[PDB]
Amino acid sequence: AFNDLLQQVGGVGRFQQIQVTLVVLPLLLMASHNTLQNFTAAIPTHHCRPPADAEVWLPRDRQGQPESCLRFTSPTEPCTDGWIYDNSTFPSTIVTEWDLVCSHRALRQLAQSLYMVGVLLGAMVFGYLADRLGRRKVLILNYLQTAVSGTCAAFAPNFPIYCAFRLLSGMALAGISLNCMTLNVEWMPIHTRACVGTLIGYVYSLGQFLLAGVAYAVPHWRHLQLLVSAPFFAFFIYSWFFIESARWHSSSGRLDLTLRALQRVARINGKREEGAKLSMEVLRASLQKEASAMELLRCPTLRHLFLCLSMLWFATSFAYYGLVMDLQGFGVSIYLIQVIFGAVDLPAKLVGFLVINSLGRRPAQMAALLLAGICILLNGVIPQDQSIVRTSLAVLGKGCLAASFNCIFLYTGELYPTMIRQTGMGMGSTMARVGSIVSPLVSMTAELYPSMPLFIYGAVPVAASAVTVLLPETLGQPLPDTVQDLES
Ligand SMILES: COc1ccc(Cl)cc1C(=O)NCCc1ccc(S(=O)(=O)NC(=O)NC2CCCCC2)cc1
Repeated sequence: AFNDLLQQVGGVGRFQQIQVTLVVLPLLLMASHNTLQNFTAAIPTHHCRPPADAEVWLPRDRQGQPESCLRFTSPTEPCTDGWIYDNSTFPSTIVTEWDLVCSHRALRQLAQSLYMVGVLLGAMVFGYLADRLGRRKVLILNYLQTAVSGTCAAFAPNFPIYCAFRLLSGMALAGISLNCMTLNVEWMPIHTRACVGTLIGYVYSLGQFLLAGVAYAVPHWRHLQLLVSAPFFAFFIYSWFFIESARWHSSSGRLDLTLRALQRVARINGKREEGAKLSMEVLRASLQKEASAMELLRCPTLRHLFLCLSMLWFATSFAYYGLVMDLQGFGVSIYLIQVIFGAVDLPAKLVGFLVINSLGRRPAQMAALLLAGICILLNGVIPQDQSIVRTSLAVLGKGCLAASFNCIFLYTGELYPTMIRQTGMGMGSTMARVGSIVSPLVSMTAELYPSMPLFIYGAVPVAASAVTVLLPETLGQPLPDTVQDLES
């Protein structure tokens, strides 16, 4: 009867209208801190530095472009001396700093892979410790860490220090993402649980505009990192004024704290007359009513569903986080491609929302996934001579994958049974990050062929699109109460 208590104190009042906004505001930096290795680690055109013994010193080939490997040993030797990087559009990047060109090309992918590896451990550890210390405490620690370990990376004199600090920043950021929604959805009524779920998505989708503006505003990478990591201190200074969730207090066993929090929120809302009526006995009379992860194993009915759901999550995450990177090579500047990519998610979600309930849950998923897969696989045959279809197909694929993410979230939310839903959603989201981890890993094979990663990126969604035909349709049906009655 917690919902009735919320409607008694006022339900959706000023307390919510302040706290939800002030808790969702810092999510505008997710897009900036996630896809930063497009502006902070761009590769400009470079060539071998001739010896200081002096135009014709390099074996230029492929339409006269200077060659970056050899240096005409005699007026066929490795450089081992240095490179002359261009400074017309990219004054300084990571490759310009430690010379990760033509011999250590895979280290950019390695850094991205480590940054993504530092997301799984966060989502695990700080999700475990969120239900044992308190949402607000963990949020405060996350706010402190994202600024402490994020601003000192801009002064790293070596590569491993930068990698480790980025890993820790991702560790904090993974926890902030989960805890934000976990604390936000608790204070809202049951009838407004889906409205806030879509709110976070559009907040995330707006951060690409800020990234595009800021990157142009400051070209330097150290200053860019400092600026994108600084505001977390301001967000942290105020973060002591939040109110702990009442549901967690009630479930823990301490009802006095729940009572006090209810009175306090009543004072903020201005309904103290009902708070005074609220007492200990009525709470014990109204809330008197108030699953292992291995149960998925040794029970085929849930294992069969979980396997397919995890496969879909993995395929979607792999395709999405392989697509969004490597903006270079499209002919158009990365700055413009950023805003173009950020301008296609809104219509993707808008169209997908209608089609989940109009066409069907599974029809929409299969159509979107197949279209994205074929569109991406098509990109690997047309030559780079073109400059229009290359961008059109990429943006269409990105939007389609965003719509696929919007559809699968609701599909898994409404598919699983009631009691095991909380752990099933977490397990499904867990497999949505291994694909992101492995995305930079398979891009390292670009040395073998110049489009093999692109072919790999299109085969997985195409294969997964035919896998959705093995799940029941559940449109316009009651939520399955339990496993016993779960038959159709
Ligand atoms: C992965 O569960 C979601 C899927 C879609 C949306 Cl709307 C929200 C969530 C969500 O709240 N999960 C819990 C916490 C969370 C949030 C974001 C991320 S994320 O990985 O950094 N974001 C994305 O992948 N895509 C975004 C959203 C969809 C359009 C394109 C941009 C990872 C975890």
